[PDB]
Amino acid sequence: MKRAVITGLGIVSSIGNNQQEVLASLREGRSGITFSQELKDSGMRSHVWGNVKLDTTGLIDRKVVRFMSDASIYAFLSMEQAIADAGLSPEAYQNNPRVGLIAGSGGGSPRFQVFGADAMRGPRGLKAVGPYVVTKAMASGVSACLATPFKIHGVNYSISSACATSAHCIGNAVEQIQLGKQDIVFAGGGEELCWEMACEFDAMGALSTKYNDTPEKASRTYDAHRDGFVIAGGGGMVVVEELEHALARGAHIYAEIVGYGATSDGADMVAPSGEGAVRCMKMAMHGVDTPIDYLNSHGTSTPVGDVKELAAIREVFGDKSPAISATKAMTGHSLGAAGVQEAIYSLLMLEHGFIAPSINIEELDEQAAGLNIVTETTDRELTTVMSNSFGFGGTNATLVMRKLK
Amino acid sequence: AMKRAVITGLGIVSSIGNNQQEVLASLREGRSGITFSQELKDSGMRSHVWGNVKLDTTGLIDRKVVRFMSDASIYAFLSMEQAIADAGLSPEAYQNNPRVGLIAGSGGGSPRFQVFGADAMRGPRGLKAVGPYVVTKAMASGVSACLATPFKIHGVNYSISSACATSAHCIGNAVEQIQLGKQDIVFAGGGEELCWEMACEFDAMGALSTKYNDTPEKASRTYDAHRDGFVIAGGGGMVVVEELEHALARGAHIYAEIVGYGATSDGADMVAPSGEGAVRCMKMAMHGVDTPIDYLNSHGTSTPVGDVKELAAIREVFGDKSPAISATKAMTGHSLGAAGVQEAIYSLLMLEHGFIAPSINIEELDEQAAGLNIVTETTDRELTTVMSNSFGFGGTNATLVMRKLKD
Amino acid sequence: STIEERVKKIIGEQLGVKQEEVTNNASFVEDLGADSLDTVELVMALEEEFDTEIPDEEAEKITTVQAAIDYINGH
Amino acid sequence: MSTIEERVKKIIGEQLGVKQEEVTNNASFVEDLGADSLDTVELVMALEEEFDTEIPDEEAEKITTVQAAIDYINGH
Ligand SMILES: */C=C\C(=O)NCCNC(=O)CCNC(=O)[C@@H](O)C(C)(C)COP(*)(=O)O
Ligand SMILES: */C=C\C(=O)NCCNC(=O)CCNC(=O)[C@@H](O)C(C)(C)COP(*)(=O)O
Repeated sequence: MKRAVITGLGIVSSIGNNQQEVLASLREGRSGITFSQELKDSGMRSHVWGNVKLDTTGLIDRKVVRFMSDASIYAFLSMEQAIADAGLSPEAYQNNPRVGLIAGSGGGSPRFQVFGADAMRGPRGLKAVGPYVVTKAMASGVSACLATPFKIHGVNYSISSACATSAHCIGNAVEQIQLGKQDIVFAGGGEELCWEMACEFDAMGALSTKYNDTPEKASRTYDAHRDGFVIAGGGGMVVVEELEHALARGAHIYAEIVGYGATSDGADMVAPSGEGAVRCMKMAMHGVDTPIDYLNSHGTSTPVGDVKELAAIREVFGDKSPAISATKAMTGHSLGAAGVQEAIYSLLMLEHGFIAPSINIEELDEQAAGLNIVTETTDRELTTVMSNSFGFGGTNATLVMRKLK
Repeated sequence: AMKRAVITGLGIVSSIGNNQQEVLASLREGRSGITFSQELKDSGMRSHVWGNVKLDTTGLIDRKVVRFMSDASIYAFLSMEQAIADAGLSPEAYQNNPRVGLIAGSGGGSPRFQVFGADAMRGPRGLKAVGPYVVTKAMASGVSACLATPFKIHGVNYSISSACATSAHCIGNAVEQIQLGKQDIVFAGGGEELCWEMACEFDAMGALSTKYNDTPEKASRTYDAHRDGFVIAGGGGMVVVEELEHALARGAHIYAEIVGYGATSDGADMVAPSGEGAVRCMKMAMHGVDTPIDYLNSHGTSTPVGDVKELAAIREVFGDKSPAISATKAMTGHSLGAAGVQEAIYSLLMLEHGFIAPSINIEELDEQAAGLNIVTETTDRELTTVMSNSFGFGGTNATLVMRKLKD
Repeated sequence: STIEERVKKIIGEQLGVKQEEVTNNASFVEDLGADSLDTVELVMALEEEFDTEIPDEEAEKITTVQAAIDYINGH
Repeated sequence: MSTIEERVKKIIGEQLGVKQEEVTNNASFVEDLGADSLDTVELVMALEEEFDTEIPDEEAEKITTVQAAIDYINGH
C-alpha cells in the first residue's frame, strides 16, 4: 500500500511568519505571547494571547479575501508558502483531479457570526450584513476559501475536532493517499484570534489569568503553578504527497508519515481519560520499527491536562521514554491550527537535528518526575518524532513522522 | 479483496417527520414540511418560511448531556438513538469499543450560541453571564463531540464540514474507515440548528425564497420556472455504517450496500457551481457499479442558478438514459449540513419500500429541464440502485450510490 | 411565605436532583455528583436568583449545601 | 472651489477594483468590469453608505449601468 510524505510546508504563527523565522524562535526558546488590549477591554480575566505579528493588508487578491475570515487568511498565506516550498507550479496542482485540500478550523469565525447578528439587529437591518458572512462564518470556510482560488479539483472539505482539528486533517490526507484517491493533498488549518471566541474559553476557566503582567511566563506547561492555557491564532499547511509521485519530480522530502492515530475517550466531555490517549499513541506506533526520538506533547499548561498525558506517555513507553517538550509554552494554544503547526515544529526539529525547549518550567510538577522533559535547546540527530493533539469531546490525534532512507 | 460497507440502521428528525415512519408517510404523500416563521419575520429578513422540526425537545435528553448541546447536537443525538435501536445494537455491542466510531458534523456550528455568548459578555454581567457551556455548543465539532462522549464511542471521532455537503462527506468518510479496515461500525450523519442568526446571512446573499411567504408550502419549488431560492431548514440524521461480514454475521438488517462515493472540487466559483465538478463526482461514485441507477435524489435546492446546472451535469453523465429524478427539498426545505444524511435516508426508504417520492410544486417546468424524467407523482417501482447528490459553497461536491444486497 | 430555602431549590434544579436529596451538609461534588463546570453554573444560578455578585475566590470553597445558604444571608 | 460632482465612479471603481479610467458611464457592471451577483449586492450597499440614502430592492436591480447609478441618486 501507498506511502505518504511531506514535501512542503507553510506557517503563520505567534513565533514566526514563515519556517525560517519559526525555526529561529524554536532554537531560541522565544515566546510568542504578548499582552492583549482587546481581551482586557472585553472584560476577560485573561489578557495574554499568542497573536500573529503580520500586516495582512494587500497580501491576498481582493476578489479572494472578500470571502475570508482571519482563519482563512492565515491558512491561505500558509498554503502559498507550502506550495512554493514544495516547488509546485500551477500546471502541477491546479485543475487536477488528483490534487485535493483538507483544512479546517476549530470554531469557524465567531467574530463574523456576531458581526452578522449585530448588523442585522442594528439599523439598515439586512442591508448592513452584506453577502459575505456565510463563507466567513461557516465551519468549512477555511477549505472553501482556499480550494476555489487555488483551483483545487480533488477532495475539498474541513475536518473539525476542536484542538485536534488540523491533526485529523493531516491524518485524513494520508488516508486519501493510502486509498490511492489522491497524489497530493494540502492539509492544515487556521484559527482567528478574537475576544468573541476567547471569552467563551475564559468562562470555562480554561485560560491563564495569574500572569497578565508577565505574558511570556503565562504559558508554562509542566510547571507546578500553571493555571490554564494561553489562547492563540494562526495557520499552517503541509503538502502531503504520495511517495513515488514525490521521488519522480525530485521533490524535497522532509519526512514520511509512518503513523496516524485517531481515537475517542467516550468518557468525560472536557477532561481526558488517559485510556484513549494510550490507544492513540500505540495506534500511531504500530508497524514502526524505529524508536521515538522526540515527542511534541499536547501539553497546554492546564492543571488537569498536562499530567494526564504524562501518565499516558509512561504507560506507552515505560522506562524507555522519549525526549519531551511542549512548544505551547512558547506558542500558546492555537486551537484548530495547533495540530498542523506543531507537526511543522516537529518536522523542523527533525530536519535541522535539534530539540526545542519546554520553557517556563520553574518548578517541575511532582507527578512529572521520572521523565526526559527537555528545558534547554539540544542538538541531536533525530530519526522518528511524534506529536499529540487532543480536543474537547474526548477526541485524540497522534502523528508519527520519520526520515526517509 | 477490499472491505464492503452497508447501512444497518438509521434515525432521523426532520421537518417532515420525527422518525423514519413519519418521514415515510410524508414522502409517499408529498407533504410539505414548510411553514411560516414569526422569528424570521421579526428579525427583519425577507424570507419568512421554514423547514422546522415539529417537536419539543425539552427533557428528551439527560441533564448532564444536553447541557453541552446546541440544537444541531440535539437533533443528531435523537437521530442516533433511533439509529442504534433500529440497528439492534445493545450497549455492550458498540460502547467502549475501539472499532466503533462516529463521524458527524454541522455546516455552521451554532451561530445562536456564539451570538448569545457575545451578548452576555457585552451585557452588565459580562463574563459571569456567559456560562461554561458556550464553547461546546458553538464550536464546529459540537455535533461529534456532544455525541461521542455520552454514547461511549472509542473509535474515530470528529466532524466533517463542507457546507451543504457536510453529512454526505461524513458518510463517505465513514465508508473509508471501514474500507481501510480501521472500524467495524461508524455512526455517520449530522445536524443543523434553525435560527435567524444563521438564516439572515443567507438572506443577505439573495439565496433564500422571498416571493412565497403567504403560501409557505409552495415556496420550495425545484425545477419550477418561477423558483426564487431555497427554504432554509433544520434537523438531524444518522446512519449506521457497518462492515459487511460484521453485519451479516450478527444477523443485522441491511438496508443497502454503499457501492459508490464521490468527492470532488470545482476550483472555480465560490457560490456558483460548475458543471465539470459534479460530472466527475457522479462518475466517480458510479465507477465499478454494474447495475444502472434507478433513482436519483438530486441536490436541487430551488435556486435559479443551481437547479439547471445540476441537470446539465446529469445529462452529461447519463446522456439519453437518465434515471428517475426527484428533489425532496421541495417538501423538506434545505437542511444545510444535515441535508446529505437526511436525503440519503429518504433514498434508503424509497429503496426499502419500493416507491419514488414526488418532486412537488412544479407548476411550470423550466425550459432547461426538458426531457429528463423528473417524477412529479408518487410512483411505486422496485428499485435496486439509487444515487444522491450534495453540493456546497466553495465548489465542494459529494455523491453517494447505494444498492440492495443480494440473495 | 418565602424563606430563603430556595437556595436548596436552585441547587436542586442545577444539579438535577430530588429536593429531599438536598440536605444542608450535603457536598456538591462528593454527594450530588457535580463537577468542574457544574460548580461554575451553580454559582451563576445563585446570582440570577438573589441579586448579588459573588467574587471568584469568595465563591469557590463554598462547596456543600451549608455555605451557600450561609453566604447569601447578609448579602 | 468646486465640491465634487458624482464620485459614484469612485465607489464603483474601488468596489469592483478598476483603474477609474475604465468606469465608462455606459459601462455595465456584469458584461464589463467583472462583477458577479454578489459583487452587485456589495456595490448597492456601498452606494448607500456614500449618499446617505436607502435603495429598495425593486429599484436596485434596475441599476446595472454606471449611468443607472447616477440617474438613481439624482432626484433622491
Ligand atoms: C448551501 C448552498 C448550496 O446548496 N449549494 C449547492 C447548490 N448551489 C446553488 O444552489 C447556488 C445557489 N446560489 C445562488 O442562487 C445565488 O444567490 C448566488 C450564487 C449566491 C449569487 O448568485 P449570482 O447570480 O452570481
Ligand atoms: C481545546 C481544548 C483542549 O486543548 N483539550 C485537550 C487538552 N485537555 C486539557 O487541556 C484539559 C481540559 N481543561 C479543563 O478541564 C479545565 O481547564 C477546565 C475546562 C477549566 C475545567 O476545569 P475542571 O475542574 O475540570
